[PDB]
Parts: sequence; structure tokens; C-alpha cells
Amino acid sequence: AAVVGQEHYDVASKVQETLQTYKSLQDIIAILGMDELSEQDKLTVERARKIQRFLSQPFAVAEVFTGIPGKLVRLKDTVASFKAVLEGKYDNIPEHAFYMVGGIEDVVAKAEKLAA
Amino acid sequence: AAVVGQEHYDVASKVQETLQTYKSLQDIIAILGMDELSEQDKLTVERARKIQRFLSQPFAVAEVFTGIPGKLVRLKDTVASFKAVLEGKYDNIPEHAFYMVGGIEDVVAKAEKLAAEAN
Amino acid sequence: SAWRKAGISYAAYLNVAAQAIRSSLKTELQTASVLNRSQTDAFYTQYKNGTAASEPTPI
Amino acid sequence: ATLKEVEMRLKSIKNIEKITKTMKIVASTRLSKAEKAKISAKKMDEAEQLFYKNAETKNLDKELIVAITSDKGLCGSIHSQLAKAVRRHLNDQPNADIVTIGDKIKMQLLRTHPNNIKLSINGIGKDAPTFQESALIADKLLSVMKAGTYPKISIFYNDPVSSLSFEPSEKPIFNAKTIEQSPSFGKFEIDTDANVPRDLFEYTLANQMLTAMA
Amino acid sequence: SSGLKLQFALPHETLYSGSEVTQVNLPAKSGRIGVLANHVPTVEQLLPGVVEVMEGSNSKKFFISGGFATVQPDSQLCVTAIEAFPLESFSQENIKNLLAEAKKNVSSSDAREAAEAAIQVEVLENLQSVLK
Amino acid sequence: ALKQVAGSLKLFLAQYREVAAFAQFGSDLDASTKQTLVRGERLTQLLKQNQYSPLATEEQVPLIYAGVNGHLDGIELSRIGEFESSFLSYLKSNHNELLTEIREKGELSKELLASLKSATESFVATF
Amino acid sequence: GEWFRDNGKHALIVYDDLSKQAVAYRQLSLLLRRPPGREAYPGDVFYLHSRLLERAAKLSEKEGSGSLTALPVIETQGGDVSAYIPTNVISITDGQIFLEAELFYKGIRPAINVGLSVSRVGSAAQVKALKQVAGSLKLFLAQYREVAAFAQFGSDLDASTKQTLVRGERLTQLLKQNQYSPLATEEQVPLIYAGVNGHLDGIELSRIGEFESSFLSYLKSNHNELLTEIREKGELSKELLASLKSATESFVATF
Repeated sequence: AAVVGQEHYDVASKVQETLQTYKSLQDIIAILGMDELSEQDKLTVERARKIQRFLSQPFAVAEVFTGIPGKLVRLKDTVASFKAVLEGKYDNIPEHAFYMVGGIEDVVAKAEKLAA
Repeated sequence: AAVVGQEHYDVASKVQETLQTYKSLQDIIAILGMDELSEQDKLTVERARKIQRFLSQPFAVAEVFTGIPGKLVRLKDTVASFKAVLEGKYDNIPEHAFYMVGGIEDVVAKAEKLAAEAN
Repeated sequence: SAWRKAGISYAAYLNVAAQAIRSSLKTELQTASVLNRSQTDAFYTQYKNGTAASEPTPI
Repeated sequence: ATLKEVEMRLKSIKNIEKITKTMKIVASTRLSKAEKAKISAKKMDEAEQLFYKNAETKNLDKELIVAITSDKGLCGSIHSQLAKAVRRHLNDQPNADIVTIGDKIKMQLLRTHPNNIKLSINGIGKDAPTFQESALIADKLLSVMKAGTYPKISIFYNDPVSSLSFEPSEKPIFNAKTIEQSPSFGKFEIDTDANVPRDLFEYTLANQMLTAMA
Repeated sequence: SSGLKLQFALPHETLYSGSEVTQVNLPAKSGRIGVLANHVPTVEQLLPGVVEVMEGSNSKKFFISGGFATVQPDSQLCVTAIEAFPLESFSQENIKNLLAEAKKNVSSSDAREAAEAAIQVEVLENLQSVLK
Repeated sequence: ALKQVAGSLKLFLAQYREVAAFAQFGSDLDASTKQTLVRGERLTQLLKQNQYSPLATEEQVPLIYAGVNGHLDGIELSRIGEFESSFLSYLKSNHNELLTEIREKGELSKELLASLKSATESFVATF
Repeated sequence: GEWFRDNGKHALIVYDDLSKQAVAYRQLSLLLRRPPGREAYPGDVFYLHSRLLERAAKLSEKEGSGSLTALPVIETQGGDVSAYIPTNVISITDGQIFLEAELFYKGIRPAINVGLSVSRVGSAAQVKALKQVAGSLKLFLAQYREVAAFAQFGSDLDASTKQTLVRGERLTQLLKQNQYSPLATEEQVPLIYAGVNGHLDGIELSRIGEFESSFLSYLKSNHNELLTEIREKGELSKELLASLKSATESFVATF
């Protein structure tokens, strides 16, 4: 906290706890499905899947592999992005809108381009 | 197929796939059972188990072990035999009738003998 | 106010009264047993002779 | 087979044991919770069936078939035993259309006779059924199915003989037209003004179905 | 055989079961009906009204949703319904008016949904008379 | 050329194994998980090729094309086998001009896609 | 450190870590062409650590009552406590504070696996002020690890087991302590006492953190006399047990 900022630490910690419980319920999502999970669980699980795919980022170096132009995200915007997703402000947006995406703005732009 | 024939190649392959699918679900069988197996999967198991037992063959040299007279089967009849089992023309016959059996005719013969033994 | 004309089966005729009654009482003496007793999430689908089906709808 | 592959695999089996071993105890709770919905549906069932006893209402001389099942799995041999009983009764009257209640059982018969199926239900295996839901299901069978025209209607459900054994059960549902031809009907006073026989069918079909699911 | 065995049960709870009763009053389609010890076997449809089981002691009165009523030849009445309602200590005037008024607005809503509103009006109005 | 017709194909086959393992549960599948399951199962069957039977580039592109898009979805699995040989013989007889453009050019133009598109649909309708 | 021990004092020495030491020693031994044992460790490797840890102890009154505590650190490779080196050390010490990365990720920091972590001395070396509220805390947590799978299932759980989950979630949430933030016994007892009895069960599992803050500050302004009596006496008399309970129920109420 005393380095990256208090806000930065909390957001980072939340993301880690989310991805952990997700991996903890991996034994239930295949043996009992997604319906068996609680209301708090399903809501978390969905988010954990969005954040997970949201961690992926296209590099200008491996542009020949992904076909998508590199994207460089700023730390100041990065933290602001997950923070927003952790608050559930984008529970409507589709998961495929977070896969291979740079800034948070692109997520909304992508989710809208797919709908067409 | 350029040696044992096209049909022989296909029949053999089908036997493998069937046996393989039984092996890939073996883990599930010991844990859950066949009750959890799908309709398509449950039919392949039985059929598979039938093919496996059918593979056995009484050996004249090992008659002193099995107590059953040797059984020499020709390649020509063997192919047609399994092929007939794949087509599902013997799914009524019990598995036991495939165990230590020589010729495919002997299967139906042995199946009939088991009807009189049932009490 | 015909029910057997353009309304619903007799099973539904008493149904509407079952929920209306169960919902006409005190909110304090209303166990959760009655809540889920009026809740349902089942959808029906009409099928054809060729495994075909119609657009899914709520019961 | 390396020490790591055995250590990782041995660990995942242990997780499964914990998932199943807890599934059992949790099951014991839903078991007693379904006894209150089972006894209250049988006692009530005997109230309405008592009438048909003292008053012969048998069927004399197209058929609707309903199968009560769930949608969840991991229940043993419940979607196989019922799918086998209906299969036998289907060999005698193949024309008779079927309307199974359960996406799970659906696929069972949807392979053998994808024609007979003309309606299915989903989302019932969750909790214990109530008359609120039961009467609603029976309602669609009279609106889009038109069960009132079918001469004879049959229902399939699983009767629990014990905690370690089940028995598939079948019980006919006599329609309005079969209430009149009832040998013992004159003994009961009734006014042919309020469609008593008509309104008895639309109600019996609901309760019997509820005592089948519950 | 003295008296009549009553079997008042519901899809969620059973009240009376093979219990002897002196008199019962349950609304029927044809009209209000009464039954005593020996009564002629009648099968009538019950409408959303009020039933009252009588005993030598003070008789209790519950509100019924609806169903069928059959008096067996062997002197045995069987009441079948959906939901039940205690004396008055269960229902509240305030809790009824809320939905009741909203029902008149259901006629204003699409007819598909207004169809059920007409059926509610009746049941609700009878709830007011139960206040007595 | 082959780069265009198969872009996320490897990624798609990854999703297939993801869906194939999850349908092991024995639970019903919706339109999405079954759609990809139908195609993913056939793409795996299209990849099967006999030994001693090398296929040119002009013969790989067309097959993969009809796969990644979804024209095989409406065909039985045991049919994919003869489909390959039949489809090839179809182009070598009728739409042979296209095979010649793909071969030389090695890429797909706006025009070549149009003709190739129509050549595929026309064959599906046949038989 | 023995210096302090011999002269009649107290010294705490932390070996961080013995794992690295063995590696170093192994290197010398091999280069000198001495016989290689399991995993390339010479037979005298155990004699090494045993002749080190046994140096720390508790001198008697006649010797000077001096004392030397040892906290040796061992790094396992994927939880493998069955390895050579670890087996040696674990056999010599008198208890372990097993730590798991997994528990760390969940949030439980420090991730001290209560299940494995043990101490052979136990209460013999624990303040009675805390022992009176800790004797039971090992119980609840014990039953919590057994009924931890149920927490993943629907509300269909009976009330009996459910109660355990209510405690465990909260008792586990209390142990979470930020780094560089040690608390004295006078501040531990109040938190454990409120946890064991179950005065937090009504409080949300999200506010457990701020609960510690606002609760401590409360006592240090209204019940400071209670805290100071626990610090000096080190025990909890029937009077304090009642006074502490009343002060807790009061804060939980106003909360």
C-alpha cells in the first residue's frame, strides 16, 4: 500500500481473491453445474471469468500471431478499469468483450461492435 | 488395406475405436457406474465388452488349463464375425456366450445351451 | 367474468384464488414456505413430428 | 507415471470424495423435506380418490402419455427405468402421443420416438413441486394439447417403495366423458347445470399430477 | 355408525382426517350447503368462499380457496382445496386493499392479464364480508 | 491463402475440447454449446487424412473453408469422409478456374471469395 | 545468543534458513569427496542440525534460569514435507508453523494452516489471560474444517451445521492480521472473547476488519481500566469475565 497506493492495493487484492475462489469452485462447476452455485457465487464466478480474460493483452511484438495491433495500457487507467469491473458496473457486457483488449474503453467499444 | 483388404481394415478399426471408448470411460465406471453413462455410451460399452470376451480363444495346447478343446478359426470367418457384431446383429445374445468361444456359429450355439441351464 | 369461457381451466380458476389468499394475509405470519409456494421457473416447449420445436415460453 | 502425476491425480480424487460424501448428507435433508410434500399430497389424494372408489368410474372400450421426471443427473437409474416402462407401453399403442416433463427424460425417448413428443417441461427438479405449479402445467395440457378430447390418459411416475428401492408407477386419468358412463353415478346427487363432470377433469388432472411429482 | 367423518386436506397441509363432525357449512356452485350426521351422497363444486366446521364446543371458521366436496354413502364428507385461511387474525384489511385496488387497474392493462383480474375481484370482495 | 480461411481455427478446436469435456457431465446443451460442439466435432473429422496421400494447397483451402464457416454442420459425421473426395472431384470438373487462381495467386481476392462462396453453397444443395 | 542464555537472560534466534545451510554444507562435503547420501547429503547432515537446535533450551534456576529460543526456517518444494532435509528438521524441532501459498491467496494472512501447525509445549507457555479464551477456539475451527465443503452447497443445510459456518467464516476472518502490526495480549483477549461467544455472528462478514479497529479504540477510552488489569494480572477473574462481556455486548449493540 505504501508504494503503489492504498487504492491500488485494495483493487489488486480483490482481483486475486476473485480468481482464487473461481479456481476453488472448479470442482463444482463441472460436477454440479453453474446453477448449484449461490447468488453471491454465480455473480463472482462470472466476474472472475471476465477479469481473467481481461488480463490478456495484445503485444505489438506478437502482432503476427494474434493479428491484432499491439496495445499499451497505462497503470493509471489499468487500476481504474478493474476497479470498475469489480464494482459490477459492467455485468451486462459479454465476456468475449474482454478477451484480447487493451484499455477499458475498448471493452465497451468492442461489446458494441459485436452487437452489430 | 492395400494388403488385408479394405473391408478388413475398416472392421479392425471399428473394433479398436469401440474398445478404446470403453477404456476412456473406465475411470467413470468405477466411480459412478453405467447409470451415469449416456444412452449412446452405454450401448458401446456392452458391445465393447462383447468384443473383448470374443477375442478369447481356446488353445489346443492349453486344453489342460481351460478344459475346453482347442478352437482353430480362419481369418476369413473372423472378419465377418466381428463385422456382424459391429452391425448390431447379436446385441440380444448374453456376453457370457462370447467368452472362450471359437467360431461365430459356436456363439449362437452356446447361447442356446444357456437357455436350458437357466432355472 | 367467465372463467370457463375465455379464462382458464378449473385448476387455474382456484389457483388465482390460492395466490390471492396467500397474499391477502399478514406479512409477518407469511413463512418462506408460502413464498416459494407461489414461485415457479418452468418453461414449456411444443415439439413437432420431426424433433422440431417452437419458441420457448414461460408457463 | 511420475511422482508428480500421481500426487496431482491422487489429490483430485480426494476432492471428488469430499464433493460426493457431502452430497449424500445434503441429500438426507432434501429427503425429509420432500416427505412433508409427499404425505400432504397422498392424504389429499386419498380424499379425491375415495369418491372414485365408492363410485365405479372405470374406462370402457389417440392417447395422451405423461412422464414425470427431473432435469438433474447423478440420481442413479431413474431416467433409464422410467424410459424403459414408457417404452413397453409404447409398443402396444405407438400412435399414442407423449408429453414428458423433463428435458432429461425427453432425450431418453427423443431417440426412440421423436415423433410422439409434442411438448416438454423444464425447471422442476429444483425444489419440491406445489399445486400452484402443478395446476399451471395441467392447464397448458388443456389449452394447446387439448387433453379433454383424448379418450384415455395415462401418467408415469416413480413410487418410492423404500429408501434403497424404487418402483415405476402408472395411474390412469379418467376424463369427463368417462365420468358419465360410470356404472355407479346415480347414487350421487348432481345438477347437470354447472358442468360438474367438465370441471372435475380439469381438476383431477391437476391433483393427480401433483401427487405424482411430489 | 354415529356422526360423519370429515377429511379436510390441502396440497401442503392436512387439517381433518377421519374426524367426526356435527355440522359443516361450505359454499357450493348451486349455492350454500350444509351437512350433518346422515346426509344424502352429493358431489358439488366448491367456490371461493368460507367454510365452518361445527362441534359440540364452539365451532371454528376458516376461509377456503375452492375445490370439490363429496359426501360418501357411508356418511363421510371429503373437502379438497388449495390454500386455507384462519379466522381473521391472519388476514389484514390493509394488505388486501393494496392488491384489490391494483386489480381494477389490471382491467386497464392488457386483457390477457385482465382476465385473471376479474376472477380476483370476486374473491377479494368476499374477504371484506369475512371481517363481519 | 490458407491463412485467411483458418484464422481462429486452432483457437476454435481449443474451445471444442473445452465443450467436449464439459458435455461429459450428461447435461443438456443449449444452442451455443451444441452449435460449436457440432462443428468442432466435424472439423476434427475433416483433419483426418490417409497416409501416403499428400494434398495440394488448392485442395486444402476449399475443405477448410467449408468447415470454419459451417456448411458441414448440416451433414452427418460418417458422411464427411466421402464428402471430401466428392467435393474435390466437383471443383476439378466444374469450378476448376478457381483452383487455378488460388494456386498461382496463393491469396484470396474480393472476387475469388465471391465465386468460391457460390461454388460451395451450390454443391451443398446438390444431392 | 547463548551468551544471553548463560548470563541469565532471554534471547531469540531465527535461522532463515536452514535449507540454504544444508545446500552449502553439501557443496563442501561433495567437493571433499565424502560419501553422498539421499539427495547428495552426507550422513552427518542430521548431526549438523541436531547439534544446532539442541543448543537452545531453558536453563534451570541453578544454571541462571537463562533461555534461548530457536525459530528455524525450512523451505519445502511444493508442500513436500517428506523430503530429506525437512524430515530431519521437523523431527528435531518441537512444533511447526506450516504455511501454504493457497491460504495466502484467499486472503488469510498470515496463512498459518491451523490444521497442521502444532506445538508440543502448548499452553505450558501461553498467557492464562488468552488460554481461557483459546481453549475453545481450537475446537470451533476444528469442526469448521470438517464442514467446510457444506458451505459450497445451497441453503439446504440444517441449522446445526450452518451455525459452525457462521463462526468459522468470522473466526477465520479475525485471525487475518496485517503485516508489521503486532498486538499485545491486552488487545488479543478482547477480540478472541467476542469471537468465541459469538457476538460477531450478527455482524456482516465484510465489516469484521473495521470491527477490530473501532472496538479497540472503544476500550482504550471507556474500559481502559479493564485492559490494564489483564496486562498486569495476566488472568481473567469471574469479575473481569463479566465486565468484559458487558462492555462487548454494549459496543455490539451500539454498532
